[PDB]
Amino acid sequence: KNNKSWMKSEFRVYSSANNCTFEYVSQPFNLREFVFK
Amino acid sequence: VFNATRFASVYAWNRKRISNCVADYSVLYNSASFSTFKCYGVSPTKLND
Ligand SMILES: *[C@@H]1O[C@H](CO)[C@@H](O[C@@H]2O[C@H](CO)[C@@H](O[C@H]3O[C@H](CO)[C@@H](O)[C@H](O)[C@@H]3O)[C@H](O)[C@H]2NC(C)=O)[C@H](O)[C@H]1NC(C)=O
Ligand SMILES: *[C@@H]1O[C@H](CO)[C@@H](O[C@@H]2O[C@H](CO)[C@@H](O)[C@H](O)[C@H]2NC(C)=O)[C@H](O)[C@H]1NC(C)=O
Ligand SMILES: *[C@@H]1O[C@H](CO)[C@@H](O)[C@H](O)[C@H]1NC(C)=O
Repeated sequence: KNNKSWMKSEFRVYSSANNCTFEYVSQPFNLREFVFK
Repeated sequence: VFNATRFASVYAWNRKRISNCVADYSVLYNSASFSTFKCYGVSPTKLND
């Protein structure tokens, strides 16, 4: 939008996060296939 | 947990989550400052394994 670039403006995920018990965060930086268990 | 500059009052006793990490007594227990180290459900040597 006007700036000829792409950037994040929304993180419309959640409104509270009271008791936190696990956290991990990566080091910072087609077909995609996944299995979850 | 221990080296922190200003503790809570008992009336305001803090509490930490310790998780996803390795918990040694190897330093902790052997620091000669601890006037008390009293364990009820396990003996002090069996905490590491
Ligand atoms: C609180 O933080 C203190 C600073 O990191 C830490 O003190 C350090 O304790 C270790 C022993 O666990 C000492 O290690 C050295 O001991 C002798 C020194 O001659 C050497 O044989 C060793 O190879 C090693 O170099 C540090 O000297 C000591 N540092 C200071 C400033 O006192 C405490 O152990 C921490 N305590 C807790 C409970 O977190
Ligand atoms: C997670 O946080 C909530 C938020 O307070 C805690 O829920 C309280 O738990 C006590 C004990 O069961 C109840 O008497 C309260 O009415 C609860 N309040 C609410 C808003 O839920 C809960 O204890 C926390 N979980 C853990 C494991 O600490
Ligand atoms: C344009 O990109 C910049 C980041 O380079 C950002 O600050 C700005 O808010 C963006 N504006 C629009 C309308 O996308």
